[PDB]
Amino acid sequence: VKEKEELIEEWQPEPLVPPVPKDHPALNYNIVSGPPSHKTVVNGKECINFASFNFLGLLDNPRVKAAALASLKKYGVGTCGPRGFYGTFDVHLDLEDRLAKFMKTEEAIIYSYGFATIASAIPAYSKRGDIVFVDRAACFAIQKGLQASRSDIKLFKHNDMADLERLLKEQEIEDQKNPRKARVTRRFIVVEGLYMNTGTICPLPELVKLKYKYKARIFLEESLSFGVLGEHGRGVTEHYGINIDDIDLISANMENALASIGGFCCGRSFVIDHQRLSGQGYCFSASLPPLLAAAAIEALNIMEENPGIFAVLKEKCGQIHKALQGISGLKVVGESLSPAFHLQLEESTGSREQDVRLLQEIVDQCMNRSIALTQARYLEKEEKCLPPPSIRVVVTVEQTEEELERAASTIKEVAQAVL
Amino acid sequence: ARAWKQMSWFYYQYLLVTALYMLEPWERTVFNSMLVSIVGMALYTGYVF
Amino acid sequence: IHHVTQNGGLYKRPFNEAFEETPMLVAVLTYVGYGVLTLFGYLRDFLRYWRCHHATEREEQKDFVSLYQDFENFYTRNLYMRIRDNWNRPICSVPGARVDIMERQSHDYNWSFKYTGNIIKGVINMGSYNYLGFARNTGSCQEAAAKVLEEYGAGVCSTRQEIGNLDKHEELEELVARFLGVEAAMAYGMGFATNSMNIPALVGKGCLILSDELNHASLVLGARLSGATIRIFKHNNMQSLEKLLKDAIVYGQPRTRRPWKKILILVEGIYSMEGSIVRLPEVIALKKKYKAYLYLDEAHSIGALGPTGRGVVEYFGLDPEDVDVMMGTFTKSFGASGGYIGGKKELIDYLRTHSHSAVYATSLSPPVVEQIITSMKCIMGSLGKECVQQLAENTRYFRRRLKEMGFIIYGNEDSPVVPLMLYMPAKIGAFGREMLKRNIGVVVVGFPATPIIESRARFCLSAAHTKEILDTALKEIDEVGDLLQLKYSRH
Amino acid sequence: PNTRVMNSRGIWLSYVLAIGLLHIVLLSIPFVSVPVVWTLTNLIHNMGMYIFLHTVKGTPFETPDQGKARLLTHWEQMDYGVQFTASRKFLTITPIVLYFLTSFYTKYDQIHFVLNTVSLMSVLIPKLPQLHGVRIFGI
Ligand SMILES: *Cc1c(COP(=O)(O)O)cnc(C)c1O
Repeated sequence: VKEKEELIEEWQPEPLVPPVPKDHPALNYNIVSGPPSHKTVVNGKECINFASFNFLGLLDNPRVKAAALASLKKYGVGTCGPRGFYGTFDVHLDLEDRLAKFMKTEEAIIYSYGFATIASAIPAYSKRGDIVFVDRAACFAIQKGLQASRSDIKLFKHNDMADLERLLKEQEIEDQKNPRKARVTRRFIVVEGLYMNTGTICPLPELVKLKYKYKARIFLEESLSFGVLGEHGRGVTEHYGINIDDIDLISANMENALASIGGFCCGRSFVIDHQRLSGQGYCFSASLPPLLAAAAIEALNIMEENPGIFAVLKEKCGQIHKALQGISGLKVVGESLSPAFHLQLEESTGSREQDVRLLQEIVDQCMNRSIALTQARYLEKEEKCLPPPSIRVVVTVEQTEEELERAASTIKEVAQAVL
Repeated sequence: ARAWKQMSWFYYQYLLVTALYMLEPWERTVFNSMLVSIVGMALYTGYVF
Repeated sequence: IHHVTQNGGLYKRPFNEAFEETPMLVAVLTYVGYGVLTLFGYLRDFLRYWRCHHATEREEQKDFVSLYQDFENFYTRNLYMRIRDNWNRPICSVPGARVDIMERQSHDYNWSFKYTGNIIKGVINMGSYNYLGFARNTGSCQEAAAKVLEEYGAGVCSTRQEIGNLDKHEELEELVARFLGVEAAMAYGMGFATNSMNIPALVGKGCLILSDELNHASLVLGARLSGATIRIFKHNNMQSLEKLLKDAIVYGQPRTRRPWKKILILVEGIYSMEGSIVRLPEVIALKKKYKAYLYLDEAHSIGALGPTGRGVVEYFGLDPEDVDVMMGTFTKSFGASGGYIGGKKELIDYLRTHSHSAVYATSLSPPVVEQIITSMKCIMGSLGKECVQQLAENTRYFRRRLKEMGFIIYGNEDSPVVPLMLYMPAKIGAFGREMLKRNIGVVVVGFPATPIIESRARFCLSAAHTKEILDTALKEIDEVGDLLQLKYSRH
Repeated sequence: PNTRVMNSRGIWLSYVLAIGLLHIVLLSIPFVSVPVVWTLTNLIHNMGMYIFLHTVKGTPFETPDQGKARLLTHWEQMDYGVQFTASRKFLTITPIVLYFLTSFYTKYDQIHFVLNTVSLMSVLIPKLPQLHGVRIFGI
């Protein structure tokens, strides 16, 4: 009846934003005045920083700032339009050529954003029928393309061989179960070369030889592993010395250790062409601003003119990872090679919400001692495998070790005081 | 003289409609032959009746 | 007061949009044009059973289950690959009014290209998002970022809830909130990444989303990532809007019949294709009638509508305090990169915590923040707020001008985007080459991003376009529309 | 995008004239007879409407639904699956009219009954709405 529908109209939905504070999490956006350089100043407190990801330190190079300014005076600032519709520049073409040359591979795409370069690459391939094997502690950017591509994710435990082989044999059961359907499966393997959350490195030769045994496809997501792993810094493939053409897709971003904005995916030209048609963030967003691009080409010039910088970072990892172990109340859960530590606490408390607040105090006292650190935030109710609270330690090449060891000393002191 | 030039415009007009334009002239004449021979068979059977 | 017609949608001005239905004889010829083209594709792929050269999947140690569907790549290699010379042309200058274009060509029939050396100069463009004319490497507006560039650098190596949070970021987030006239604002890295990372932080499992037929790839994608029921209503059809909106409350889910948790609406100000403005007061009047929310997208609309252009809200003269969340970008009027979200302070603070992007993605580059600021300063008061009166003059002049020339134009008449209707797929492939011969570069819109009988071309007007720049383009079009007989309209 | 492709404007009018061209092409053949012209054109039409509706599955382009209708042929995916629509019934009435004119021509012969029925049979059998997703031992 007509009027009865009007009776249902007297109804209230939920208010849009929820009652936000649990106890009082406001998380205190930390104002940094000026450049976040090696000598920076946070909230008016001068300090040196240990979460800024310029591992090469190329944010403070005036070679870069002279290069981008030339691009600024002859191109403008932003591209008025997407990459198809008259939005493709010469430096866009020059940078795609350079990354293929730097990686000795065929092609390299450029996405305008460091996050959506792998959230928009994975759903271009796996599409509702294909099986993806995920190492359960990859970053959140990987964890959304897997949600966007409505394909069944099979997780496996972290950095952990032969539990993945447990899954593979289960599909060999299913391969011989319906061989017509197993002709159309085209399953994939997603691995990150150096994990942002654990700071570990995955065994690729134990995975490449594992690939042909079970006929899968490997997507490398070397974001942190890009930049400084090899002798020239081409990632774990230069580090393990294995062939580039074993890997079906290598992703990264030009933000960690390039001090620019955006991401790229390099690889064999059978696949990199395909994202030009269905990248979903490639052909629907603004292209990369050219002064960021010409900055990033010079960053490639500096990385290619001087490969000796990648040597001094590795041993600088080998000292702060050495000369910090043995301290009570916490644990170093990153490897020696990883320049992004995780320094989570052993002997955990109860509620993590308090455990962050206990971890909050150490970071506050350390910033009072002119040593700036982070707290390594996350999204708890979404992340689908969330790590315990750590704090990240990020080393650069412009660290000047005599003051670097000061930081390890002053955190050896103040940690036990809170604990 | 321009009537031979005006005529090629109508042929060029025939290239746009029914999408003969970007049709790789290796393949266009294949369609031109299937255009001629059907009309060429339309005449020979039409003269019968 | 102009129209208060039935839903309480109070109009001040006349509306005057035009969706001329396509002619009968024109439409039939299109399917023949595709019908011959779909015919040779089966011919061509049949010829490829022996071996224009392909990407050639690695044989070396591969040949697993094959990677791509052969059939899903049908239209990209048989209708796209034929005529892909246009909408991909590299330019080598500032995309202002005249644009230096690098010339390229293919003797392999568009399968592999080649730059000769040539730089085709002084090409009037009408396909760039340069409405208020801020794409220039001159003047004091862009000069201010050079001081910022030599000081700060070109990008934080950090995250907003992590270390990277500059004073400029805190300044700009204030600055837009006064510009929009709302409580608080927050900038993001790129305009695509906004909708794909914040809409899932709002709606949840029990929500219902009422989006338009043709939003964007942004707004669909955010609606996919939030697990939430998505329902499509017809384009600017308030009757079809309310019909879904009625049944959304008097029913619930399909499986259970529980009430919905919350519902909201995804609409845009100026739809890019078929450049038209949403019937906004009929939406504000309807969401108050049904307690729905409203997500609005001023990607094209801001800097283009209203006096001293502040989006469609000032263009309808309405209040910013009835739109629950406002989003727009900085690439499409300001000559910058990124986007914002405007809203209530309670909303912004929830999104300063649950963001997907302030907590994972790195933030803006410092100098492009300055390019946003100085551009808004020239708007708020130096090439300033006189150009929006120029563009609306340029809009209204150019919109009547092609309509009386026998062409067919969609959308509202005051909309700066000019959708020009092709219909035949060969007329797509000729027109981009044809205008490029006449020293003008435009944007043609293909088949799958349209319906079948739309296949249009598109013009972006600009305040940087003067009258002589505009009328010279009017002269060139007069020949081509004659040359291709694309004079479809009756009036 | 293959869900509004028969729900477009004048596609019904253009579907007739393709057959109307195909008959006049088949009418002007020398060594043929005016019964087996109609026999031929009811065979070819019902061959096309099987291969272009009930055999090829997916889209010629790329679907942003992550390939939901990758396993679905073109008839199954019209109008997002709602069967009794304004355009599926037009596609079922039309071979029947092509059955009755080929019933009218050939003068109701026995071999022209046999050959022109099983084409009309094998096209309507998949168009049973209760035969939505069942596929006979293949495809
Ligand atoms: C421009 C556009 C986008 C893409 O965002 P940008 O960063 O500006 O490229 C998203 N949504 C709409 C409606 C757009 O027009």
